[PDB]
Amino acid sequence: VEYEVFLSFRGPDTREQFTDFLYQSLRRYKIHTFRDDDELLKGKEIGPNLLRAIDQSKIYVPIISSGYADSKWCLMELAEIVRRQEEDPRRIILPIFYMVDPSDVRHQTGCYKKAFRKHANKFDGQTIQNWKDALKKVGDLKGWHIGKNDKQGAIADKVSADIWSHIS
Amino acid sequence: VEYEVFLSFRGPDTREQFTDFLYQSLRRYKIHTFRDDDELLKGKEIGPNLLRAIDQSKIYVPIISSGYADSKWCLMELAEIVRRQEEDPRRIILPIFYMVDPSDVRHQTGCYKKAFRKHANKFDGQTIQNWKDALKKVGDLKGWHIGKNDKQGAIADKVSADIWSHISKE
Ligand SMILES: [Co+2]
Repeated sequence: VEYEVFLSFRGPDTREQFTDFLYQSLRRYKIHTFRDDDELLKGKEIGPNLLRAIDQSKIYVPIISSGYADSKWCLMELAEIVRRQEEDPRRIILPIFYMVDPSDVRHQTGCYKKAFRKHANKFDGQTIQNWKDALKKVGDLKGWHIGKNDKQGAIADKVSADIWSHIS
Repeated sequence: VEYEVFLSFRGPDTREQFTDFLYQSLRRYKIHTFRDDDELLKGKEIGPNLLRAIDQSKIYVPIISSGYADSKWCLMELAEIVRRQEEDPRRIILPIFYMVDPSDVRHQTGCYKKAFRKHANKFDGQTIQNWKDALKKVGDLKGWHIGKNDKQGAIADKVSADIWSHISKE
């Protein structure tokens, strides 16, 4: 019933690949997991699911792909994920760097440059900054890189086992 | 006065780069840290240091560079580190992927192919395989990647802080 793990991801990048594989593995462990899909969430899920999940989950998994900063929902959620961990350092953030160099996540360079250029047309400096600070923070945490040669199912198994053993 | 952190690394690859910076940061926290350099150990240091440190340290940091598997000492030590954490999983292993794809560490491909080709001239299959299994096990753990665009002092600082939090929570 109570949520344990919170997946933050860019739908179009990973919803069918790693994110889904990780979701499946977590269920095999009966870990109650929320999928923060930036495109497919429903209106009656905001309260009963989203806020509760983000409130209850003690483990957050940002699956950060090349299109992650293109989505304002992703950035908004990462910032909130970061804030909540800072309030309650017992909470853990476990980044997955999906087919991006962690350097680009850390400095918002490469594929992320144009996202932030775009957002700066609509949002103020403090909002943009908060979003960059969250990517830097999380980009600097230990995690798993996923590259073109990885067996994503094996990584998913490693990640879910690690999560399961901690949850005890 | 026990060792707390055990650094495993390929000397010629990282001695002057990230390994030193992490050592310096750890030292700023006054964290007692052993440098398992594959070239510069002394014999009086095998007992009262190396073995003491590998025994006492509850955090192992394998800094895995492209020349890591070229060194039999590195491979041997990784296998030991991996054996010790399985024996006592309060211990943790924190891999640094220094200018290598984690993919390659995980599957011992790319730069690591020829290394294992060469060791197979002198060691039997069981021995080679135990070494491959160590790299795979460690390559599959959460850790930090370092690339050419990274500011390694920044990363050293973040690893130090993480290590420090963990030591303190105990
Ligand atoms: Co001390």
